[PDB]
Amino acid sequence: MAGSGIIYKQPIYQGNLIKQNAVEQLQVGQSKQQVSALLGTPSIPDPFHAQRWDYTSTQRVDRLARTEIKNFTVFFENEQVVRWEGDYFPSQDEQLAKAAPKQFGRNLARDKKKQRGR
Repeated sequence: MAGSGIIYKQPIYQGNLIKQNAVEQLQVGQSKQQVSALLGTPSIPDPFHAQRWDYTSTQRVDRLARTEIKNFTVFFENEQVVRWEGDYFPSQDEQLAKAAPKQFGRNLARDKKKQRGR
């Protein structure tokens, strides 16, 4: 097939795809394997009661420093997604010399808690 799909991006950044307004904005309560495949990580295939991903995951999609680091605590029933708590790169703030007037040391609108414990 004629199709050279050269997707060159290393996502080694504290709030770009991982947490600017994209993983909070998606708002999907549907599948465990879909949210972990779209981020870039395995999931939990139990057919009884497949509950939370509360783990320090890591993906070697970088080639400059080390890895894209995923401390992402996300709660599941078996497939359906309840809530997600993202301390993955835990300071989302370029306090740094950049051509952008960014007077706000947290690049994201909200958390992702709902009305439910687990």
